[PDB]
Amino acid sequence: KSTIVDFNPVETSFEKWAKPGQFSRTLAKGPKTTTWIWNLHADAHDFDIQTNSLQEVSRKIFSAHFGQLAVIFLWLSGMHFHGAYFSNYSAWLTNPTSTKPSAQIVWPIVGQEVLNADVGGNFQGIQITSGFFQLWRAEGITSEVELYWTAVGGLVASFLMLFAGWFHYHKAAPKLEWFQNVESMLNHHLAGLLGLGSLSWAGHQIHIALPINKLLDLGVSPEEIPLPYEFILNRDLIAQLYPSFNKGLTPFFTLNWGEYSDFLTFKGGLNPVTGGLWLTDTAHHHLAIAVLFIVAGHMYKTNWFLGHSIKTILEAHKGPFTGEGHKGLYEVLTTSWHAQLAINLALFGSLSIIVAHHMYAMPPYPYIAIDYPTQLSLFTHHVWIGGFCIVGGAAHGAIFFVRDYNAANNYNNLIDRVIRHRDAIISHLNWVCIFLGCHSFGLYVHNDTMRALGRSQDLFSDNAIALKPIFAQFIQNLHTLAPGSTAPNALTTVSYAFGGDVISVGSKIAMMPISLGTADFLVHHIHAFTIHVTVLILLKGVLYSRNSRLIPDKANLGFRFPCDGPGRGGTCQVSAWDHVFLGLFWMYNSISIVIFHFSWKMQSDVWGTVSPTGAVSHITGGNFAQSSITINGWLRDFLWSQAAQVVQSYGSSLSAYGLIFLGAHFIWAFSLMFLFSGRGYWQELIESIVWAHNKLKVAPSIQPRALSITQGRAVGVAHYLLGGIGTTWAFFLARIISV
Amino acid sequence: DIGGLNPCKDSEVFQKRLAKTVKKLENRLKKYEEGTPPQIAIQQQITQTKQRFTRYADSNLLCGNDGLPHLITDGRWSHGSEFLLPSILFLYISGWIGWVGRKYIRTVGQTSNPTEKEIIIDVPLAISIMTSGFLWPFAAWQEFLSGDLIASDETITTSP
Amino acid sequence: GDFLVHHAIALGLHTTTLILVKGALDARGSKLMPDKKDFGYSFPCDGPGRGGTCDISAWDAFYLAMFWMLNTIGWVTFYWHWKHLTLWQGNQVQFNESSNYIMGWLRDYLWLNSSPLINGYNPFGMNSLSVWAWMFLFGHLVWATGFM
Amino acid sequence: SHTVKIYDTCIGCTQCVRACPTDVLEMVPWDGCKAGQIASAPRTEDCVGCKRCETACPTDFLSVRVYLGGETTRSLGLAY
Amino acid sequence: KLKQSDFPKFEGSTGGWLSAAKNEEKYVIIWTSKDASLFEMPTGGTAKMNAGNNVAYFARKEQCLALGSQLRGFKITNYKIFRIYPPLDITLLHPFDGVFPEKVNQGRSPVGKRDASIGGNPNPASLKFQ
Amino acid sequence: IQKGSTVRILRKESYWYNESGTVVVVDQSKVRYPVLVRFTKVNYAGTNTNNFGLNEVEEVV
Amino acid sequence: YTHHQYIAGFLMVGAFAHGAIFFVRDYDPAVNTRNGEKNVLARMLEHKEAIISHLSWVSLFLGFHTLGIYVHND
Ligand code: CLA
Ligand code: CLA
Ligand code: CLA
Ligand code: CLA
Ligand SMILES: CC1=C(/C=C/C(C)=C/C=C/C(C)=C/C=C/C=C(C)/C=C/C=C(C)/C=C/C2=C(C)CCCC2(C)C)C(C)(C)CCC1
Ligand SMILES: CC1=C(/C=C/C(C)=C/C=C/C(C)=C/C=C/C=C(C)/C=C/C=C(C)/C=C/C2=C(C)CCCC2(C)C)C(C)(C)CCC1
Ligand SMILES: CC1=C(C/C=C(\C)CCC[C@H](C)CCC[C@H](C)CCCC(C)C)C(=O)c2ccccc2C1=O
Ligand code: SF4
Ligand code: SF4
Repeated sequence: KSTIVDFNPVETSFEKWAKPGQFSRTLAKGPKTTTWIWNLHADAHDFDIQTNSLQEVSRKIFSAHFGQLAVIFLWLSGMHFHGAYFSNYSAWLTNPTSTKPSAQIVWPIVGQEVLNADVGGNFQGIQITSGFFQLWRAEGITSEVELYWTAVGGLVASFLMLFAGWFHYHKAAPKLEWFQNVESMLNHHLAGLLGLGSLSWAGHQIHIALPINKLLDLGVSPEEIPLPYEFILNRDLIAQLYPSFNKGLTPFFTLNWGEYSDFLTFKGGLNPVTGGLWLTDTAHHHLAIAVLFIVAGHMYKTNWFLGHSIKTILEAHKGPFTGEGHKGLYEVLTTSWHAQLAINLALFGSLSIIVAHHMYAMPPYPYIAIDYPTQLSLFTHHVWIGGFCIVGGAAHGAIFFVRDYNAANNYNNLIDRVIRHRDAIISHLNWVCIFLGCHSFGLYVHNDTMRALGRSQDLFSDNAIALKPIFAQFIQNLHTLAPGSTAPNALTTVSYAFGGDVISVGSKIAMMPISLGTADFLVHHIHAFTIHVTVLILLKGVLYSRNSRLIPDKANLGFRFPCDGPGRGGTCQVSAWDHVFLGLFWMYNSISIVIFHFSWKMQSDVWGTVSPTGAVSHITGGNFAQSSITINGWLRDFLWSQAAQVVQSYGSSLSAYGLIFLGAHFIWAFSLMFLFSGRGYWQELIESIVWAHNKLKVAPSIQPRALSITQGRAVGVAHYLLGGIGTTWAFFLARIISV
Repeated sequence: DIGGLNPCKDSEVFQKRLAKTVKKLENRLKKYEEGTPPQIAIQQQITQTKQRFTRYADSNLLCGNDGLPHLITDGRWSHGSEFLLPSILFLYISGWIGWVGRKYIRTVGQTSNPTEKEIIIDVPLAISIMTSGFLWPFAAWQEFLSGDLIASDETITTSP
Repeated sequence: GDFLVHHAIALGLHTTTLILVKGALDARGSKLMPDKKDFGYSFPCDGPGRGGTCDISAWDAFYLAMFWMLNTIGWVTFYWHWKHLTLWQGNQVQFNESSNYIMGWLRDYLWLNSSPLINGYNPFGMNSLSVWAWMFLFGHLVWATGFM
Repeated sequence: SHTVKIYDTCIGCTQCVRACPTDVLEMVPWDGCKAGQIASAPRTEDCVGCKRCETACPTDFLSVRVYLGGETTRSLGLAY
Repeated sequence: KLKQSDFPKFEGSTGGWLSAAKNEEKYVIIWTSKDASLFEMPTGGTAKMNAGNNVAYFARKEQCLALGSQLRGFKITNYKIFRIYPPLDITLLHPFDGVFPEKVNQGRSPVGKRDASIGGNPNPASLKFQ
Repeated sequence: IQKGSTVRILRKESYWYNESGTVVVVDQSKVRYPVLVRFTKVNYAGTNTNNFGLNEVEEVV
Repeated sequence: YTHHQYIAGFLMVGAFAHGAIFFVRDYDPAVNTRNGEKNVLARMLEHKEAIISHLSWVSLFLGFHTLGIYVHND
């Protein structure tokens, strides 16, 4: 009878496994039409409509989190197992600059063995662009046995998380008060999870990754490198590489932290041997992060007369312009899972995009900057994940507004005041979007039409009307001057992208000053415009989710509904879901432009080879500066030019990329059937098909119905995203692996 | 011969294709070492390529000017193994599938909960019906004769 | 290749005919709307009721079949133009070999013959084909505004 | 303004009237059904065409039918 | 603070009526509440009722009726909606005969009633050029 | 026709036209559509029952 | 060739659209029916389900197999 958990709440039985749709009150009666099948999967994780108790929803969410973490652990275990058994990691360790990472071999069936490429190191397989080899090298993993043991540990951890989910749904489910301890949860997630994870990783780096990687960079082969445990039992194997361990932990406890400058450095730049960040800098960074997060975890009052109450902090932040201020926000975020999901997903996607930027900007792994496929894939993948997560955060904000928003509890607070002037916000955001689009894109079109008319001096180019990004160049200058002036204890700039020397590893450029000209001005304003339009769609969905001048009772129709009818001139897509659908489209557009800008700019003005005398030759040859300012330039010098490797991949080991290119084109075009058409035509065609089936006595008892309007839109957008992202995926991968 | 094509056994371009593929595979084989699994895999590829080309040559297959086997599907039994025999095989298999599906639909359509037995299959009855589809050509021309294959006017029609 | 593309043309013709004939016959009513004749040839819908009635009018059948007509005419004209480009250039073996698979079309017709068009104006100069490149981009833009 | 017609298949279940967002339909006495009531459309000038009325109709092919016609600031749902 | 004492304690929203409800028509909903309950405006956000007479103005009949439907959740039933033309031309709209349209009242005549089902509608070809 | 009888729907604008249903109750009052028929197949609106006139239903033998 | 083929497609779609318009607004079942029996045009609305079902079957057949052969070659 614990005060935090309920014991044996749900019986572990297979009876409900044999009753599909048991969770829903409407679906439990059984299918009558094929719409029931689709409704079954669309409501599976909508725990809000399955129970009327916040406690049950919270417990379901907790167990679902455990299942998701078990799935993630299984995926990581699979990655490590493939590295251990079906990879050339050992060969890549001895030749990182000449062996391509491969960790998946393809069975010899139907002639598909051509996919096993010549990745080097007496190996055949698919080249890997996830950068696991570089990460494992940075971890100090020098043998495939360690990868096997990490895979075994991942399997054990996945089983543990599965057992935890089962235990906390069926044997000991926490109570609502336990879930609502946001102060305790924040304290623990900030100190324990974040800070202690940073501290543990700093310890691992210092004791395992720092010596092993230093020996690897010194040229010591992985076979004669001591086993990682020997660096702990023997204080002399690590005190030779870093002659500060001879003093032990006495400098730490005597506040003489200057003695540890051997392995806790602040250098900046990149390791000249590997092209990645100095691992001493990384260990010092993780140590500082650990201390900062542990300190930050002692902020909120949990069980003693010590710390802050988030309710008292929010309620004190009022103002003349904001009425009641943040009063009621604590009740909103402690009684609505959707609001928490909105905030967490938005910040999580933004964090993913920031991670993507800082990855290539400052390569943190050895021999990852010179693996161009890995860098391109990591950036594009993380930016895509960030965009998807941001759209999801907007969607769940809209869901909270529709479902969990209480008008009485939010009288004259920030949420109320935002809804009260939603018109002004949306109208000014509309004006900003029109201004930004007009300018950015019409400058592009003006360049295109001036070039087409033979007026080269009328373009918005560097040798013409020039739009120099002076503000960004000022920041670039400030960073390259930071070491010794504003960061006096730095030896080198944080990233060579801001300026400095060309860093090359094995005649391949790792990082180099990224010059910003009029071409970068236009593409940056294109980014701003696309982001603003996506924000416009999502914010219009969130703010007008409850009511509008069209439908004053839109909240009574729910978050997900197709329309209110053909009246009022037509009320299609007025939902808030139909705004997360359009916003998904515009996020695809924005992220596609972002990754295109990254790919072309890097290939044209960063990546390449360096001659022995110091001459820099890039992959494309600097065509970004003069040919990325017109749409015809993007079509020809980027799309047409770099699509050569994809279309000429047939018969080679990259033929799978051409096949996926074609299939993604097919899927993207397939999406337009659902996006352009309507439900009535398909229902009436199914009518004649059903007539034929009845004529042959083969009409199913479950009456076949065309997909609902909302499901038609969902299928269309899912296929559109899959096709477009897969086309860009195949194009990028084939292009950056070939060259 | 038929349509201006020639047998692949006497098509020079066919042998040129075989030689070029084998040469590419051997050049790939040259860059690996000893009896290592990559060399074994490439050698197996070479052997399979040679076997496939030899089988296509000795298969009554007509090759065009590009040295690729062309299919003669006008209906003549001479090239009957290209389309006609696979056509019969597919017709048998697909008729089996359709017959067992229709029989299952009509069988569980006379129970208390026909819709339940469509998402949750009666595996015993399903297995009973599925292995009975080998007589689908005979069953179809024994149910059509009895009038049990086609509905007449209980089928629904739209307004016009 | 001619065989396969003729079957593609037949598929396009049959699907366009299916859409148009279905719209014509179902114009006076169906099960979802047994009084469609009372609403005229062109009306938006019958509402979200009865499961949803988007694009239920006969005009919507024309609207959907226009896409299929454009696709079928595109297939026909692609086939004709590629066949005649290979015939005029002399490399009829290029069509006879690469026309049997989709990537052959994408690489040897579109990607191959689009090179002169896109270089109608470059950062170095322009040709009398510059107007055609501008019209190319204009058509892409109007296509995507239609997508809007 | 749109046109709304009521047909004698009406069973007087009132679901159309309580679904109208603009107070167009009302229940009036009748002798053609068990409930003794039939829907009426005396305020079609306020009809917006949202067709919520016939989404709540349980009869087989509807007893209330909305025929969209000429548009008005009331029928277009214009707050401006 | 506010023009009239019977107005709900609303802080004003940029979602209210526009120049249309000054030269074409405006709609006013009146009701009496026992408690100063906090309710959501059909236009903007949260407003506070008056413990007594309450009067609200809107640009559409649908907005007033949505507010009235919300009022039913507060056990408020006596709400009445009027239409005001550009001058003070008041016309009672929603409780037209004092009884809600969902309840049958004597004195109502059927409007728009056809004495046949849908299938009895005339063929459009016979309704050409009239 | 009576309760439990099987009838064929003759109404053309019906989701169950030409189909067979089960009569739930035939009203003896002066209503226009007294016959209430229940069907196994739900219509597009989800309902599985409807009131029919005496001349719109034909009893199955 | 391109101009005339595009014009041809437009004209065919217009022919079918105007056939649909004739069905909606000009077709009279009474004129095309004599004592219950229906004439050659009115009978097209009786087996309309058969026509649409077989058009759908032909379209699915051709699409499935043309795409299958093309993707097999790919
Ligand atoms: C220092 C203590 C501590 C630590 C380390 C964590 C760590 C975590 N919590 Mg958690 N939590 C804590 C205290 C702590 N919590 C307290 C005190 C409360 C009550 C307010 C909660 C309430 C809570 C909820 C409601 C949820 C979490 C979730 C999570 C996970 C977030 C997912 C993630 O970042 O993946 C990082 C993943 C890893 C690093 C994998 C290794 C982590 C393992 C499992 C150690 C977990 C520590 C655990 C608390 C020890 C208990 C053991 C048990 C025998 C008592 C993460 C594993 C979320 C989640 O995913 O649910 C499962 C979630 O929904 N926590
Ligand atoms: C932490 C992440 C997270 C979580 C927990 C949720 C959770 C939820 N979301 Mg949500 N969402 C997210 C991210 C997330 N979402 C993101 C990133 C987006 C933007 C795209 C959305 C957009 C979104 C919408 C628009 C809606 C939800 C809804 C929901 C709720 C019901 C979900 C359900 O039943 O789906 C069950 C799961 C499925 C139906 C799976 C569908 C399969 C997907 C679409 C395809 C995946 C393809 C995959 C990549 C493989 C393709 C490869 C190919 C080759 C085969 C639930 C509370 C719905 C709701 O009603 O909320 C109350 C709703 O309407 N969400
Ligand atoms: C190439 C196709 C295309 C184009 C041009 C646009 C353009 C636009 N969309 Mg988008 N959209 C598209 C496809 C496209 N969309 C697709 C496929 C979808 C489906 C998901 C959407 C969905 C969508 C939504 C949901 C939203 C937009 C919005 C916008 C507008 C953003 C404001 C802006 O930049 O206006 C400026 C106009 C342009 C940049 C277009 C070109 C104008 C030129 C360059 C300058 C002026 C030329 C001059 C006037 C010509 C005069 C001569 C002439 C008279 C002969 C803009 C009109 C948002 C909106 O309403 O606006 C705020 C919005 O909310 N779109
Ligand atoms: C000689 C042939 C012919 C004739 C006499 C008619 C006559 C008629 N048709 Mg018809 N039609 C035709 C061919 C023909 N059509 C073809 C070929 C098609 C297939 C595309 C159609 C499709 C069609 C439909 C779908 C409909 C009609 C309708 C009508 C009737 C009203 C027309 C109307 O309102 O126009 C209105 C005229 C316009 C809206 C102008 C549209 C102009 C288009 C958009 C092109 C202009 C853009 C231009 C190319 C700019 C270039 C851009 C630049 C940048 C390059 C009328 C009886 C309508 C009706 O109600 O019938 C009873 C109806 O719904 N027709
Ligand atoms: C990779 C991976 C994995 C593994 C992992 C691991 C292996 C981990 C480890 C971890 C660890 C191994 C951790 C540790 C930690 C520790 C700690 C965190 C400690 C701390 C301590 C402290 C904090 C103390 C303090 C103090 C006191 C209290 C008193 C005296 C003074 C002083 C200050 C010292 C797995 C398989 C799962 C899955 C896959 C991935
Ligand atoms: C082979 C040969 C021959 C023959 C040929 C032929 C016989 C052809 C035919 C052809 C044909 C035979 C064609 C046809 C076509 C058709 C079409 C193209 C149609 C269309 C239709 C439509 C469009 C319809 C419309 C409508 C509707 C929808 C309904 C209402 C009415 C109307 C009519 C309006 C000869 C001996 C001479 C010589 C050479 C060889
Ligand atoms: C075709 C179509 C239908 C009909 C589509 C249906 C009935 C879907 C049928 C799906 C089948 C029955 C199952 C899926 C079969 C696939 C082969 C499985 C997916 C492939 C896997 C690899 C995932 C609609 O209902 C619709 C509704 C609204 C707008 C547009 C449309 C629309 O375009
Ligand atoms: S069906 Fe399509 S069009 Fe008709 S109302 Fe619903 S959404 Fe608007
Ligand atoms: S449309 Fe249907 S619902 Fe909207 S008002 Fe007119 S009748 Fe009432």
